[PDB]
Amino acid sequence: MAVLRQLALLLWKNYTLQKRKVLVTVLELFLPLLFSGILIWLRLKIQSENVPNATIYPGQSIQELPLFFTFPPPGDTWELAYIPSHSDAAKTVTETVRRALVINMRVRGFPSEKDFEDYIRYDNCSSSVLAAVVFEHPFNHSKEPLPLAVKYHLRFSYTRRNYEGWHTTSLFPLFPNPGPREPTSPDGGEPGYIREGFLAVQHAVDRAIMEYHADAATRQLFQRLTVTIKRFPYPPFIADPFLVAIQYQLPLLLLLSFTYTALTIARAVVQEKERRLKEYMRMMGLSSWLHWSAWFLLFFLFLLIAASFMTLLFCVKVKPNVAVLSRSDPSLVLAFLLCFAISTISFSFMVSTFFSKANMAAAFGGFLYFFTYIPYFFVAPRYNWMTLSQKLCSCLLSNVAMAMGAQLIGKFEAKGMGIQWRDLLSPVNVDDDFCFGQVLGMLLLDSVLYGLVTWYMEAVFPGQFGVPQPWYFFIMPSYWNEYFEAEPEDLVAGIKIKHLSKVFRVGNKDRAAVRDLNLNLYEGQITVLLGHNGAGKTTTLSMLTGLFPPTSGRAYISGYEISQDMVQIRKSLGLCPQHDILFDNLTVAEHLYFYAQLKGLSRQKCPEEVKQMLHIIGLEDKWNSRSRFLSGGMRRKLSIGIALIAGSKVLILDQPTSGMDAISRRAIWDLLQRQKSDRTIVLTTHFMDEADLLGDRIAIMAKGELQCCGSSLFLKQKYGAGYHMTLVKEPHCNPEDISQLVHHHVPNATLESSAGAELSFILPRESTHRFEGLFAKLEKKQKELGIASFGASITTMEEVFLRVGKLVVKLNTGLALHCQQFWAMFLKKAAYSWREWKMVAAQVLVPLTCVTLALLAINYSSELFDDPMLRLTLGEYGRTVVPFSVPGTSQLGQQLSEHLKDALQAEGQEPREVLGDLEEFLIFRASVEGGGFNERCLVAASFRDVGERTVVNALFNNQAYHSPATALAVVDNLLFKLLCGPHASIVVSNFPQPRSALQAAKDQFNEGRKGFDIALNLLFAMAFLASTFSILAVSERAVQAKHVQFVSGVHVASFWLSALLWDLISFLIPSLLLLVVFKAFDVRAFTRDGHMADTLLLLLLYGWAIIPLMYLMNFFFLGAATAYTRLTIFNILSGIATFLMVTIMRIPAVKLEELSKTLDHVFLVLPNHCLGMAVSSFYENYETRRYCTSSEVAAHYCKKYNIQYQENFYAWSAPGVGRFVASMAASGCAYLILLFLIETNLLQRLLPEDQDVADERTRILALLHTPLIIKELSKVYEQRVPLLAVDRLSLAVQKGECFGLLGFNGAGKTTTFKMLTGEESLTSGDAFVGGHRISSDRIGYCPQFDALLDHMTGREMLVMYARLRGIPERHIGACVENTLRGLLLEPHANKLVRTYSGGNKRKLSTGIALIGEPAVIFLDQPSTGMDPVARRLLWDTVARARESGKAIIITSHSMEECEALCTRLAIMVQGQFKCLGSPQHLKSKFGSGYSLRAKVQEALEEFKAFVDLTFPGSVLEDEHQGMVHYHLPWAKVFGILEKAKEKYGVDDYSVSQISLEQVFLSFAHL
Ligand SMILES: Nc1ncnc2c1ncn2[C@@H]1O[C@H](COP(=O)(O)OP(=O)(O)OP(=O)(O)O)[C@@H](O)[C@H]1O
Ligand SMILES: Nc1ncnc2c1ncn2[C@@H]1O[C@H](COP(=O)(O)OP(=O)(O)OP(=O)(O)O)[C@@H](O)[C@H]1O
Ligand SMILES: *[C@@H]1O[C@H](CO)[C@@H](O)[C@H](O)[C@H]1NC(C)=O
Ligand SMILES: *[C@@H]1O[C@H](CO)[C@@H](O)[C@H](O)[C@H]1NC(C)=O
Ligand SMILES: [Mg+2]
Ligand SMILES: [Mg+2]
Repeated sequence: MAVLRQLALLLWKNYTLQKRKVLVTVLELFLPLLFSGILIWLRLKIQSENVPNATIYPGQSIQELPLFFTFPPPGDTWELAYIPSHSDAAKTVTETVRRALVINMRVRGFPSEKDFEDYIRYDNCSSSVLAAVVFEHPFNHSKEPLPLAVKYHLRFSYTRRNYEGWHTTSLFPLFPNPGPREPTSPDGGEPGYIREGFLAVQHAVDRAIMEYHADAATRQLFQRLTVTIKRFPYPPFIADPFLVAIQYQLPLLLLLSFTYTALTIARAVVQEKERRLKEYMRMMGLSSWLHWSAWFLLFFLFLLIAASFMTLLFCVKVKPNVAVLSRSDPSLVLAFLLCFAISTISFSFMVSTFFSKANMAAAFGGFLYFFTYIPYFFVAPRYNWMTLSQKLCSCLLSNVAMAMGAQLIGKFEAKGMGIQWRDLLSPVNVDDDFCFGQVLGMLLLDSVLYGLVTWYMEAVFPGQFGVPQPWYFFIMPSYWNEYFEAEPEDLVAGIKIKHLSKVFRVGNKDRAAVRDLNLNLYEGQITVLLGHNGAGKTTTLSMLTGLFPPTSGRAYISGYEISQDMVQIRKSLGLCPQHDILFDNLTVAEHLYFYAQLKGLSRQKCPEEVKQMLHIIGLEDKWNSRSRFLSGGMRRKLSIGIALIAGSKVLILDQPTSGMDAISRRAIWDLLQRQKSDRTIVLTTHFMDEADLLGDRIAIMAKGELQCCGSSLFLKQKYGAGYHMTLVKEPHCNPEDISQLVHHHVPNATLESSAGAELSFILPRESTHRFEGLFAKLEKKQKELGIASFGASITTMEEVFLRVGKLVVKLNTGLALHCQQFWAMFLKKAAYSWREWKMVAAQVLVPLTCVTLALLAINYSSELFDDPMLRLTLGEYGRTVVPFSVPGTSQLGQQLSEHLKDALQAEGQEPREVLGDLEEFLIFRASVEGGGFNERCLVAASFRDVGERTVVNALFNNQAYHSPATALAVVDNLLFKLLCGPHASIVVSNFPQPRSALQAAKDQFNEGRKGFDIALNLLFAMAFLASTFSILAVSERAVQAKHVQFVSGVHVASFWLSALLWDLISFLIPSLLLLVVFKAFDVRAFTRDGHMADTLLLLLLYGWAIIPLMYLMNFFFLGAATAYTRLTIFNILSGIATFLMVTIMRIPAVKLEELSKTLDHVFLVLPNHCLGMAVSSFYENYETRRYCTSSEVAAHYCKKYNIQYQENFYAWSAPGVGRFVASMAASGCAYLILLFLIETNLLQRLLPEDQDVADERTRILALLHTPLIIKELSKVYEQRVPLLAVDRLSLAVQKGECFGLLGFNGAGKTTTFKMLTGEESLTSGDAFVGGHRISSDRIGYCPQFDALLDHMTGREMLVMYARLRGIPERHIGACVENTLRGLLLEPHANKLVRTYSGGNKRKLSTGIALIGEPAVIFLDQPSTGMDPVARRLLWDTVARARESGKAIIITSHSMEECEALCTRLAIMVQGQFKCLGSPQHLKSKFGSGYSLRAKVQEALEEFKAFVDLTFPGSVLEDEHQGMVHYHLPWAKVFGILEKAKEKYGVDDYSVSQISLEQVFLSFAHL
């Protein structure tokens, strides 16, 4: 029941996410209609004729040869032959035949048929033979007589001889058009059969047989009757030349409308597992088959609306009874489209499981969809030769199975009835056995076949974020030291780690991340894991939670062996990652509700729980606000809320409180204290008071190995000595002054590190007596040496970490500046094709296999074979009916009709007397029966007499090919039977002659579709190649690595021209690899006289005109993968769709050619259309020029009909590419201009507060040496409820200073930096940096969130910014080493900044903002994920950069740096300042410069008595069950605690001058 209660949850989530992008949804829901509207518009344009009256034809006469064979061929006379030559009968028959055909002819003779075939194809005196009678009889010893039952062939020519062959491969034309097959020519048609004298010779031989058998009765017979042949009259019809036009590319219009959802599904499924959003929901509890179901139900509704709109505008009558698919029962069309939609969803699901990156999934799942359709180019021509097995074997691809259904829809449509639910098992004609149900069967078998592949790949090859399974997973039935403390035996071990390890694949050396871990974490207490930046701590936690498998070892979360069955562990797991994983466009209460329901919590008690969590975390006013906005410190709060909601037995937190203010860290600490009773908790943290306040056992990792493990006291009394003391010096101070005094008073002590203004000391316990003197000595003389805010404590935790770690120039400008900024960007872009070589592979191979498989299917479909033998008899068609009439009541007419009646019934046919004027009966039945009349009535007879002489008409249905011969054979059969015995028949066959070798080398015309196919398969390749030039340009702006580059001062021309130049170089390679292909296949129009350069010019000119456009179009998008799949469809609409429409709309048969001019003039502004038409015209012009020049015999024919070719190849006139070249050349310039006009913002114009805060608003309002000036600055975010983020924020900073700018979470800091730099827009304010105003018109920038290029390494990212700011090439190695070494990045100097750590990216992002020595510097939380050792080096760098006169404005949350390197603090809340002045000013506000902090109900209450009766006037606050904090109103308070510990029950204490954090907390209740 939970499964159905969770499927509804997933569906609700998908519906909510879709509801908030309606423009995108409506847009992509009506893209499939721009391909099916082409047809519904063409159907209004093209019109019918409706011929009203029937068509009649006159008879012929087959007594003699046509009036063309009386003239002998040039050179000799006509020649005749017979195959059995060793028999006298076979010669005496042919002699009679020769006499009958009264011309000059000569006979021959051969010993077999093989000799005749060779003489035809291996000689030159041949090719004058007329026919060749072949008798199929054994014929012993030249004395055998002709049997009663004779049969023979007639070998006629292979070419149309009487001014395509004989079509003996089929009985009906493949695709028939309405009206008579040959409207004129009342003598037959395409195979002729009367022009070539087939009927004449056949009748002569049929009479020769009778003259041989009787010779006396046959003369008396053939003196009173003659046989003549007529044609059926055709009924009235309508003309409508529509279906014939759109028949070859109906499948290409059905595929090209589902293509978009095909390449949307593939990347929408992959970029939500590349984003770690699938592993996250699986970790929190989610069945993997409830996700596929949600995806399927999401993507089936779209294709159900689209498949209904297509069915709607495939059946509605636009004009009375005219609609597309004029009669096809819309139900079955809809069923076909649904059966295609299911399959094209399953195919995308299967494809998406081969890729792990959304870019390659989008670039290779839109290509595989079309790649699956290519083998139809080899099936369409040779469809009449395949077998049913070979037709079902090629239906295993869904696109081919759709193509061979869209073919039958046309074939059934242009015949009669169409598609009707009662023909699912009956083929079209009597020649192919292929039903329509066999298409729907394979289209539904393919879905299952693809599902069985997506079920296996998703389980054995999970990619980069899953934990795999063995290759046989379906077989089993269960699928369906002395630094280390001594472990406690009073607890239960939750997690047990044993010899765990992990090795990565950097370079070729197998560097290790974790190595041989051993640990045990117990239930009911918190274990804190410490370490520096890059020593496990996330590889361990990502391996305990199943994000990727261990290299070796094992671990037992609850006895479950994480590598064996983690599906049981993930029932009670709950975690928060280092970088949050949230849904944009999904509010906060929605997030909490969804993730409480997912885990299992009941629906009754959910809302109160969500309210409790919203109150706890602190997100109250941010309720129902989208996660995309938030702040930066609220993201972590929401993540923690999600992690703790619904309860969990195992909590795994990875840096939870990183980026929050203190007032909320305390609340998080309190909750974690209250929720550790009966669960295990694992923490990784970088604040060293957190690891002491809330921690029962602590572990520290050096470089993948465990250093120490134990409680918080055993560790302190092993590494420190006795105590600690810290100081903060003033500007004019010297360390030796303090050091010598300390040595003279306290001998044994060692300075730790003077990291800025810290200058700390370490003292042992053996010198505890000499404390008061040294304390008073510095108490009295604070001002002399400049010590502000001194403090002392007892061996804090921050020192144990240090002990463990230690134990183991004139800048370029002018020309040389631009020549350097250009080279830097050129290398930045070029190093992107070296690191992701999959993209360059897709750029070089995709455009090539689409052309080498279209030139391969053009050579293949251009060959003829043999014209097999056909048996000309009724009975090849089935059970036909054969009407006849005998009007005239005369003898010899009924005694023939009775023979006709009996012979057919013996054959198996059905006669039908009419008695009533055969012609009108035929016309009426042909109009009432419909299209089924052509399959059951094919011959007829009428026995009429004219003046004592009988005339036998032999009608034939010309809708079939071989009807005349069949009719004449039926007549001659009964004629032979009349005068001989009833067992006497004649059987005739065609079997034409074979083609020779000399006559098979004519091949003059080749235009046909041979240029159209090349130009179409080039467009389908350049649609995919040309979309890859916007991937880097979008992914470099989504990360906001472009905003920092422009802040650092890159000229726009330098940014864009180098990108254009590298893209042109990258585009040149396929344009040079296409020439090799055109040479290999010997395509003449692009290989001959000088056209090799003219083709490359076309390709390079298209590459010049599309590349600037793919830069303009990239401004819409925010994602790199979701821009490929929309630019690809933009390149198809403006390409193939229009080219396909214009080619159809210029056929002579359809009477609309003039409109294809006013459309072709509009489509010139589209750069994809121009290339296709240019290639097509270049191909057509070469052929029409090579034909009107070969000989004068064709030169006059060319001007007979005005073939109209060009000699220039570049003229303006039609068959010359002048205007296409002009329009492609004038588009690149018009796009570069428009891009440079938009990149330079030229198309953009087209209350009693504190006194000190109020004084700054006047000192600047009532300045040449000030780098930065802010006055009356404001910012409002309008969201139907305006939110004021900045309120007048007036202030000014001078040189050599360090402004503080503190605040709470979400107050104003980042949104201030944005306006200062230029990211966001201004409203009612002004400011000046470096003097020059920013409201109208050398600074560094370290943004809050890392904006780095993942394909570059650490040192290259620094070299780029060294080049962007002068720094001559000579003096650059020193300037890079000084920044890598002085920031502790030497180990990671060149390691591809994509595999860096959480803090190893903050180090680099800070090092970028300081290299080059800029004037102003904007730091924005520079140190969040940095450990103490590196956080101290950051302070040294910031101080040494400020002592050299540079304005600096940091923005941080920790306080020990805000007092170690700051000079003018400012606490701002709700978007306005509340205090300014030096930190000493703030601290000496209300005096009482003494504080305390102890650490241990009854014990604390008793220990409060001592400090209450000893320190009256206490204002104590903020206790943490031991952390009672005292703000007393120096050697007189440290000496007190020299005996009050034995009877006070404490272990540590810190007494110091008043804390800055207390001043900060004083503003809390506001
Ligand atoms: N996908 C990866 N490919 C190659 N090496 C990696 C990959 N991920 C991490 N590493 C390396 O393995 C080591 C593991 O570091 P890890 O990220 O676990 O440290 P961390 O504790 O998360 O750092 P921080 O304290 O900043 O959070 C790092 O030195 C890192 O360089
Ligand atoms: N793009 C935006 N659209 C609408 N509102 C926003 C946007 N960005 C921030 N806000 C809102 O305006 C306020 C300003 O947030 P700001 O960026 O100053 O937070 P912050 O002080 O940088 O947080 P932290 O210092 O913890 O990172 C926030 O409370 C936030 O809710
Ligand atoms: C072609 O035929 C002629 C006579 O018809 C003959 O003289 C000539 O040799 C033949 N060609 C060849 C190559 O033998
Ligand atoms: C003569 O023809 C018959 C066929 O009727 C055949 O069986 C026989 O072999 C032939 N005679 C000889 C000598 O082969
Ligand atoms: Mg980490
Ligand atoms: Mg911020």
